Amino acid sequence: GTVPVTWRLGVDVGERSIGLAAVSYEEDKPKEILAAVSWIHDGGVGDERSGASRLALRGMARRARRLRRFRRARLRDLDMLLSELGWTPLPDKNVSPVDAWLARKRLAEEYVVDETERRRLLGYAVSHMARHRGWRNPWTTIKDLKNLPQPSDSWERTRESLEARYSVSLEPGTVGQWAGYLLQRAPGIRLNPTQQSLSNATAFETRLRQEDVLWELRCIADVQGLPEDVVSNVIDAVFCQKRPSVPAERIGRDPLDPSQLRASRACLEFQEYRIVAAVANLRIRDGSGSRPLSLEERNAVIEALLAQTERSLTWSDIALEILKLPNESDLTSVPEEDGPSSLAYSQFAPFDETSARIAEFIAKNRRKIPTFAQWWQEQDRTSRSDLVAALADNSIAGHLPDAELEALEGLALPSGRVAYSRLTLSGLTRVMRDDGVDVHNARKTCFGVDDNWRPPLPALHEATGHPVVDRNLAILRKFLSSATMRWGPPQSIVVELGSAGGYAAVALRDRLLSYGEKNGVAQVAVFRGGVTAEARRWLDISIERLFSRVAIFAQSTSTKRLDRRHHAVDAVVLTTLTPGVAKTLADARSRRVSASTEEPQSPAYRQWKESCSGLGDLLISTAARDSIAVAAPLRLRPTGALHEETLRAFSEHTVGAAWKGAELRRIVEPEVYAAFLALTDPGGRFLKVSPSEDVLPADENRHIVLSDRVLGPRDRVKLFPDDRGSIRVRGGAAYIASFHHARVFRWGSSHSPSFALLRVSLADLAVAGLLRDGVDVFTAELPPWTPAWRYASIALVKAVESGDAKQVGWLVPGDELDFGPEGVTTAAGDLSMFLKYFPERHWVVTGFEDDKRINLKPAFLSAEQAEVLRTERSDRPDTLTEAGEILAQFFPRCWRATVAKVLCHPGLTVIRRTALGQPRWRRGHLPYSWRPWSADPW
RNA sequence: GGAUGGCAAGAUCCUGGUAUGCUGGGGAGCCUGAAAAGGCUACCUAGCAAGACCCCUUCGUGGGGUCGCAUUCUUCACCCCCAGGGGGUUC
DNA sequence: CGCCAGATATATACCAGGATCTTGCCATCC
DNA sequence: ATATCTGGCG
Repeated sequence: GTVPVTWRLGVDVGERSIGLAAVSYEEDKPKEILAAVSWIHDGGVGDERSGASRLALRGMARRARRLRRFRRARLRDLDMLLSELGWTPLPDKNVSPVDAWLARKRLAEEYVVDETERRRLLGYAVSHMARHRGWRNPWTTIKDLKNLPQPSDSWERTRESLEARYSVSLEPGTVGQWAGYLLQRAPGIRLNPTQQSLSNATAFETRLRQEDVLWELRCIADVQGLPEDVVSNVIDAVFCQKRPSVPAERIGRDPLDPSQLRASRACLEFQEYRIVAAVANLRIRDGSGSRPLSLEERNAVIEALLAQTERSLTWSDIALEILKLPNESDLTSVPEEDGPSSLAYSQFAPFDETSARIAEFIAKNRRKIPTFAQWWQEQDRTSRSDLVAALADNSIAGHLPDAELEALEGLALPSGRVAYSRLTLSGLTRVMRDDGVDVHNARKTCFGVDDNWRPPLPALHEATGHPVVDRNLAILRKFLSSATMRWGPPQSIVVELGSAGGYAAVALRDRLLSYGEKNGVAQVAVFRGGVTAEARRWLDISIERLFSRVAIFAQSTSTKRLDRRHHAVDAVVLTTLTPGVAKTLADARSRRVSASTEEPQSPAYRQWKESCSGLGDLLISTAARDSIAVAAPLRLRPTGALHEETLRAFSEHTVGAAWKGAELRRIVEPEVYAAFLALTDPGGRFLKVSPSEDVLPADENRHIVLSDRVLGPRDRVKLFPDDRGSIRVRGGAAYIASFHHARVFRWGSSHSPSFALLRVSLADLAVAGLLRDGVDVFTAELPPWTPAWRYASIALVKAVESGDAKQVGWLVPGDELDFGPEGVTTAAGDLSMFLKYFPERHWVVTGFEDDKRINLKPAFLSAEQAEVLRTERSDRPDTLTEAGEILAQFFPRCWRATVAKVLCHPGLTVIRRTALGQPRWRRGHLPYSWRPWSADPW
């Protein structure tokens, strides 16, 4: 099913863009531009302000959820404990604002005598402290919090500042005490600071630490005389904090045994493996050499490295101080099978890092470690191996003496993971020692692998977790699968990168090399990071002329970034490059910028031009027939923020009062909403009212019959705060999220119909319960109470209630509006003078401003270039072309078009592209392009 | 230009916490007001996506145990990759 | 009052340290 | 950057 042709793939990776091109070569010149499209992705950013990524927002929301749940959990565990302890927490409703604080201060100043009344105040104070327990290093334990400066310097520092400003010192004094006083003298003072952006004096500088809070907790137990048993348990309960840990899914897999995770660097299996593998690859000059080490000599040097407690033995010392070899150069090492060989004799040989650090800790703190010193002396390393892997797994989760363990945390162990698992290291070590065999051949002996084999390269169908690299990668492999099915696999692949992009180079390249070693691609080249612009501007290929575009700045300049199609043409020109040719071009580039300068010319470059002279004309041909396409991937998966995060207070409106259109849309209860829906039209399905106009009179005796109960004219119904699409969450009102998509309805004559939009949000899908599997999210009648219908166009809702309006298509943020050679005809206002300078026919949907308008930006222009322009005219005016002023005033809002004045083009086609940047016309399972004018519903 | 040792810096996330914010329930103090009922500054408490399941059931119509804003062509379909995952779909 | 066009409202900000990566620098050996 | 808001406009 594949038409085989000789072609090469070109990739120009951008920060928010990726230009892809397939160019066929007859031997040996480019003839036909098979595909050339620049996809405009988002760089993986979720919040455009403070550019945090989508995944970051998910994880922050995710951990926020578990924090609340663990906080709920641990607070209830404390309450269950202090139940049998006899105490009483603060009730929520009716207590004094300062009950907990007065407690925390009284118990530390006065000893209350009566035992029963002491219990109630004990409960109040501990409840609030558990609700406000302060910060501490989560990696530490509760007993470690006990062994801290109590109180801290920062807390004493804060207390000194307050004494100087308000001229008062409080014995002793704890933090609970100071709060209850400072709210009295200068009322309205805030305890801990915060900023949400004027004139006030605050009470504290820094956050309170759990060590300072524990200081107050231990003082009160002293003053009130509490037994150790009760006080030790309640301290361990209020400061109970889950100990952080790495998940088992985020440790890499062993490439040799994917059933086991990578071992820790501090592992003893690892230290021995490194030393045993290094010696098995050593060779000694025996002639006319060389030969591997004799079994005896190998064992002798291994043990000398294992025993040392410092990294002193070098490779020169290995050859001389141990084997007594005559010269240092008589011993070498090889890192590949029968391959080149070197060895820095001044560099140090490996040693057992973990055992040496264990040695230094026992040698320094043997008093803290007497039993383990005696123990670890004669214990063999077969047990130490399991022990140290446990040490790595306790220092991150994931016989032991408790008394000793607490002092064992002042030892610094090797952090980080290593390539292989623990059992893989152990097995490879035994075979390199027992059969005297290479590491590369130890693989073959243990695990079925040919010799040699490099660890498998990451694939195209595997992510990197880095958001900008994964956006680029996703578009890339889709384009390549489409190209490899539509055409043959390429001859070469050339890639260009515009710093951060550093990971992207290695990740994309090594993934592409797996592709090539799988499909059979000869040459795979990457470049950093400006070879493609020179390749153009040395063949008279300037994109400001390739598409007829106006100048922008007062001085004439190359408007490279202006048109988003350049990424694709850069991809096209890269198909003519090979590593040697690209650098010999970049070198010439450097030779001009320094000083002189004369020409170009080299057998590689004259060959290039003779083969590449033709592209000067193909891009002209391709731009004329408009073959270069801008595309944006579509977001269809109905996941994301369901509603804005601000909870809001309801309004209320009595049943008997007068109702206006705005008040009826705002009715919260869906069943009460349907009640008033009948009271405005008994035979109507939808609300046909316009706000700011009464539609029901002030019936003194208005009633609403409901399945639950009927409300009298004195009863009140809850209303949302504002006449805008909202829902109810957890007893509050929340605005809808931004619109997931839009449904395109139409009615009227065939030859002159009226269209309008129904703006569908993620909130709509939730309350309509349309998030279950097996739902089409774009085509499913949304109940009339959903906010989509509540704020639809009044003309739209009148025609659909009349059976006249039918769903004809759907639009989504990012798809294309091609008005054809007809162009924008209903031009008016600032748009008119816009098209005189930027004759744009392709537009992209960015938003849905109201129930009657749709937001469009031009498909070919970049926001970043014109945003610079907007900042340009406000600080240095007169330094732009008249077209510059046009474009600067245009882009902030771009186009705010009335949907009726848009979809009325017969005329227009909304395009949905393939990966190759070609429009879908077939009504396949994938989304496809259609015409709003003549589209019909099945 | 390759090999090796070491150092330093940055990126992407992940885990567990803090402090606020908003809404509800509250009331310490205060200001506009003849009021009457607010709103002004703070503080106590509960929750912080909607929800889909589980688990234990002593059947409490209820307790605790997770998932829930990423993977940009949902749902349906058919070609792949190693019994669930991961991919691609040419106009 | 209808319709633009500019203005405005969105939860936010920290903490230590694991896992996964990349650069930049120094040096010694083919 | 988007869907609202307000205010000035005719």
